[PDB]
Amino acid sequence: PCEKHSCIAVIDAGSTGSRLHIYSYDTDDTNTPIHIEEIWNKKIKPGFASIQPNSVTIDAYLTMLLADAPIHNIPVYFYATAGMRLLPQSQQKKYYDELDYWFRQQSQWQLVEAKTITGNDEALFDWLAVNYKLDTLKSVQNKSVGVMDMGGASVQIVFPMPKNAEISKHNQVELNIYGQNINLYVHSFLGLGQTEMSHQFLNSPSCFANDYPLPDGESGQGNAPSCKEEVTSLMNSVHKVNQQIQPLLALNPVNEWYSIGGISNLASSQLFHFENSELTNQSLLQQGDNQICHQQWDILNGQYPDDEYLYQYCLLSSYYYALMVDGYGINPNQTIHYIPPEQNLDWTIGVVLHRA
Amino acid sequence: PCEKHSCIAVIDAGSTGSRLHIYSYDTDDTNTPIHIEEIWNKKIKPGFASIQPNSVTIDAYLTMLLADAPIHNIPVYFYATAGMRLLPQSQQKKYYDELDYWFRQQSQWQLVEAKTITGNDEALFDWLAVNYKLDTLKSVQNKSVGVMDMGGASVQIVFPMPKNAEISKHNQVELNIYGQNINLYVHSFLGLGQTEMSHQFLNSPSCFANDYPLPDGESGQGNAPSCKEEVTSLMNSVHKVNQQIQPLLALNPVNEWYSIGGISNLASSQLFHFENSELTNQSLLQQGDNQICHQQWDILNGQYPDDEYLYQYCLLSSYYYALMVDGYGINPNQTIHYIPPEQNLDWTIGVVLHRA
Ligand SMILES: [Cl-]
Ligand SMILES: [Cl-]
Ligand SMILES: [Cl-]
Ligand SMILES: [Cl-]
Ligand SMILES: [Mg+2]
Ligand SMILES: [Mg+2]
Ligand SMILES: [Mg+2]
Ligand SMILES: [Mg+2]
Ligand SMILES: [Mg+2]
Repeated sequence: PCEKHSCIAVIDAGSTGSRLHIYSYDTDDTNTPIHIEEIWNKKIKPGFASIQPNSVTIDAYLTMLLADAPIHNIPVYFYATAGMRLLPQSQQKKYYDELDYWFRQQSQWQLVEAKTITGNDEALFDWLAVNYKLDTLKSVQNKSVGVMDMGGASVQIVFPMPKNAEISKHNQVELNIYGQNINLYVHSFLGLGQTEMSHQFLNSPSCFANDYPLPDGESGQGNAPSCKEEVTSLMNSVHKVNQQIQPLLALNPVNEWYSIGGISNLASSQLFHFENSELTNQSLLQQGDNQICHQQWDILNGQYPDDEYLYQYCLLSSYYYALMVDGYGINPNQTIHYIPPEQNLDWTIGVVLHRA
Repeated sequence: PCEKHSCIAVIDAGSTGSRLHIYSYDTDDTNTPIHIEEIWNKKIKPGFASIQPNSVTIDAYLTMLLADAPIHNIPVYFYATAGMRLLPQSQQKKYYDELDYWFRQQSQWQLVEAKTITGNDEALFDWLAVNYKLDTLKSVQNKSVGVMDMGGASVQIVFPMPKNAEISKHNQVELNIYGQNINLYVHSFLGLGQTEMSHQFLNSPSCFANDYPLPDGESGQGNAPSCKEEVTSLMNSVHKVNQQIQPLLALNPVNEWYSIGGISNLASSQLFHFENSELTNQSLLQQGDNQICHQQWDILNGQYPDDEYLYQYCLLSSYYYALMVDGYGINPNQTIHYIPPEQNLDWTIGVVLHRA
């Protein structure tokens, strides 16, 4: 495989574990990768930012992740995401000093870069991965495509926008893909991913099914519009989502939205009814409110006893609506396409396109 | 030691690790423990809620924590706190089924109870521990004593309040200590502990020193009143702190406040000037704003290069003021006593008093 084509390894060191992807590819006459295929992968737990940063621990982790890979003497990018961004910087440096030493002691792997990427860099890769799979990159479009990543610890949004001198340079990227210049607005909200954000709402009765036992001893008394208003306060007062995103998106409309991350998991539940791997926010909120928020929990749990995430779906439906409608300003009747787990569309494909 | 006196073991299974405390005590003629002394302790990492819940992992963790203890055939309470409260309940059950089996297979340890305690139960123990050490329990007081725990994942507040039929039963406790009936209001806010809450503010420039490098690439531009207003939005809109606490505290005034948890760490920094192991909120906010928020970061870090927490002290000073003044409604000129690490005052003493 790496005899007849180019190969590259990308490690996604995420909040709950690290995922190695090895890709083969060819390069076309615009100096852009084509024919990108995943030829091997490996996942390890727990997250890199949760292990002790010393040589024995890092050696055992990187050995577990890399030792069995079938191929040798290829470039590697090690990119940590939001879990590492949460750590103080002085603590991050301990990991990277150990990791840099480990890669210098061997030869199977040619380390190009090991770093914590910003959420803006992650948003760029998210947009390239989705558009590669949609086959919208090889041609000038005349339809704006926007991507949202609904991640566990951060969320990303990215969409085409001409260069704007009045906007931070860190929220704008310029790249040329398949011969065409592209300008994207990028943004990430650290802490607004579903797992991290959930930690603020666990004792909010509006966000759980009726009679769900909250950790403080109180009972759920669900109401999606109430839970949404709570979540919208965190989004707009702390993260300033609407103030930053909504005016820009209004002037740079997106014709199609695609979302990666947690929405398919929710949308695929037997409790929801969505078709065409898409949803509208109005439908999402109505179905969460009727089927989970105002539902008696014991009866619901009895009908779906093995779905370990079902209890969060009043909060999650409210939260997705708060982010997309109240934060980004998307119309509640706009279609959002979501991409399933069972597509194995991974943001690391964007690293291949931009950096290989 | 356990030959001449009673003994009891309390395990604090907290967010970042578990701490075993073995106490000796005697019992007075009111059936209340006296002479409570810690005769052994043991700390292990990481947090119980972060390890895999299977028999090999739990056996290795509990062995590491308990095997070396000097004494045998004593009652044990295993109490997990906010880190376990964050986990879904179905996941918590896996831990407790393994733990219950492990204790049934041996005899050094007589397990009384293993559970996740609510933040309300934790607040009760916090108040008893502080008042035991202040020697205010053995006598009827005529001065109301309030306690705040500024924890890593939740915060607690507790103060005397007569029984009120209009208030949740879960936020009120009744107990008799040294022959005297006590009625306390208790409350906990899960997610508002300093570590968990910080995860929402890391890209907020008002909360960091000038030019501090935020994870998204932007620079700190500190301003304590701005960072405080951000934190107050999360406290009052999501957690509803002021709506719940402020009216009750206004009608049930506290004459002395004591705080356990993170404030001593901050207040003890060479950058702050506090005397008498106490502070006022007005002074805390002014000193954070002048010494950290509006301070040039590179120069500050150069003068205090080994203080790994200093970078957070604009956020932390703002956050403590937001919680105490904007959330609980405490006057900015009111003295708050804080108890240092170097007192080893631990909330588990409250378990001895209430349950031994
Ligand atoms: Cl709680
Ligand atoms: Cl419905
Ligand atoms: Cl970021
Ligand atoms: Cl000052
Ligand atoms: Mg090439
Ligand atoms: Mg190029
Ligand atoms: Mg965490
Ligand atoms: Mg007794
Ligand atoms: Mg008694």
